[PDB]
Amino acid sequence: IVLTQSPGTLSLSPGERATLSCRASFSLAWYQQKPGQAPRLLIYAPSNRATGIADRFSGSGSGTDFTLTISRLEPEDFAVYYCQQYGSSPITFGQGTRLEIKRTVAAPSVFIFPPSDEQLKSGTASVVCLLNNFYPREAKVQWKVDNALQSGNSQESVTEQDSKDSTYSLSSTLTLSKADYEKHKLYACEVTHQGLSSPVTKSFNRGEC
Amino acid sequence: GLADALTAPLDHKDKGLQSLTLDQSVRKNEKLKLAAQGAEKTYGNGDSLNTGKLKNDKVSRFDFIRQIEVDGQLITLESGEFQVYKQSHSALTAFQTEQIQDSEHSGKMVAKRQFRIGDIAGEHTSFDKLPEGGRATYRGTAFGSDDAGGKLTYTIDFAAKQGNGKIEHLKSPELNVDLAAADIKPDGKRHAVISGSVLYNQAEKGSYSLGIFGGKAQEVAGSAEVKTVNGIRHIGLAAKQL
Amino acid sequence: QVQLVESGGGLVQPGGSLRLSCVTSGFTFRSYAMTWVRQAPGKGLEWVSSISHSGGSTKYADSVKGRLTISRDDSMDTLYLQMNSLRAEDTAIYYCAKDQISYPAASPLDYWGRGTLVTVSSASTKGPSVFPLAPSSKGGTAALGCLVKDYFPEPVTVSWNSTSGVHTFPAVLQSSGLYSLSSVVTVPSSSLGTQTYICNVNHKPSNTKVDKKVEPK
Repeated sequence: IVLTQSPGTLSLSPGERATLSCRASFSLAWYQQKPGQAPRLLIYAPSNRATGIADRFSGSGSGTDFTLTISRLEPEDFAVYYCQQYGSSPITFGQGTRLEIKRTVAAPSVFIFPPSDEQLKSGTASVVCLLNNFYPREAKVQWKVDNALQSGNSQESVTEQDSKDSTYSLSSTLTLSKADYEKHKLYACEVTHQGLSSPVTKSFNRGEC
Repeated sequence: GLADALTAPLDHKDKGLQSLTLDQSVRKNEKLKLAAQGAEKTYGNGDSLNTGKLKNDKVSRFDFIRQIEVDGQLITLESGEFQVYKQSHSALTAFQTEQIQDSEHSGKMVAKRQFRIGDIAGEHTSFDKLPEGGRATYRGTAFGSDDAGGKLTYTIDFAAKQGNGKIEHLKSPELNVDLAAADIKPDGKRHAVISGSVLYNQAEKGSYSLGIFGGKAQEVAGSAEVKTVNGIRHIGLAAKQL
Repeated sequence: QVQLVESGGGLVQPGGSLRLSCVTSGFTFRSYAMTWVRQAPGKGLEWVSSISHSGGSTKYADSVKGRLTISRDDSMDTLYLQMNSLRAEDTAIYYCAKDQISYPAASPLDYWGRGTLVTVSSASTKGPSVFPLAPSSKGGTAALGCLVKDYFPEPVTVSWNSTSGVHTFPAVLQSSGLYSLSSVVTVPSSSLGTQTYICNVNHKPSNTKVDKKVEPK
């Protein structure tokens, strides 16, 4: 039995009603996992609740379509939820569903950081671009050396939704060798975002400030 | 050995008892699942347990889960350990419960350890064709909750059609009782049964009942209900002649 | 007052062996089935194995069957997972869980341990290199940070000058099998050339303490 949870992500406000769906092909269970914590048992068939789980949560449905309903969203209820069938071996889990806090679009504050002279001595150069306090999560950073367009050398890392302003932070890291680094002057960071009328670009010339 | 009972088909060179019909062990619409090692097998009411692959004069242990479907939901009625004691012409089962369904909350489970006897079956000796006389000594096993090491000794005087025995070496001293003298009476199906009192310094501490099995009355098998200070305790009984 | 505590996780070569332990407390161990569940980095939960209350019946997922063996010792309230022929796709955080009933893999998992990390790769233990992300010279705030590059296994702890405005990004597995994360902090531009900003980077998989200074220029 393959379980598919639709949709993959749910952006809601506190006090709003959340609907989470898990499809079959019973007995099903639900689990909650907060960033950096182990999963916990939420409800189980039909709608029994574990000890310390408030009445906010409830489940329903039979056949294939099963639903986890949170009546009043609380700021602590924003996490990932996995469905899990047990009355049929093997045990199978769902892929999960994020509950993120709702807010309006926030433009990113963009910074660029040239490689340090200590890293350059070691033989490698890393150019970092920081996309701070932004929303929604989605965006790109395209790297451009001597006003080219790099590919296959950068990696992105995105933070978790902040528990105070509901924004995200992204850091893109352009990796390349020292010998390659000193052969070019212009390095730019062009960010794409819904909050930007046109992509903001941050630049630095190697050897200057 | 345990996995073979759940997966292997019937071989006739397998030693008896080869078949044990699960009547009282699985109720009409319920569904009993037995697990041992990597094997597992589902049983319904009237299905046969392949006791031939099991060891004789030993207690075999299976993990079990009992289930029934109500409306459109598989509620787990009971979970624990399923025990089988096998002889040549008889066999009996028992359930060591660990959790049972919360009757007042559907889908919930409550911890509760009971021990009861399930199905006592085999080739029942007909009362009319019992040994017309003589005295046979049966020796075997008495097993209860978390204890399969008690000793059954029983003797039947086929001339007087009487019977008496005792239980020894069970870890709980209240359980090592005497099986008082009782009559061999016929059943409704003309099976040969013995229903008598449990004694403990010549006072009533419960009751027992055995059936005689084998064409030559080779074995007896049954159960003892023994009043204790913390309630009734059920003990499985099975013994054979030499 | 149920508590599960995993241990034994660590770095393993492909083909190597590890043994995980889950010491339990707060409940009658001997009466309940136990279950192992693993979570690959950045992905969902996957059921590994379950063992009955008696230990007489065990179940495994087909992807780990034969190479992983679940076992238990009731006298020590401990659950084990013997992991052999460990492959790269066995890298995950392994959670030990308690079942509601004695029969294995037939009930919800009502209590979970805090997990232990098992890393399977050919990379060797390495302490991180820490480089400054110095703030610009040109809103009214500035961004500075520290680049923790090339370390194995996970995780690193980054504390900032022993507080607020900090973003420590999750590590990324680089193209060379080593991890790299950045930790940035936004401070007022007024504070630049006015306060020490030393970052505290600690890596115990390699026993390395390193406090580097992010200063302007």
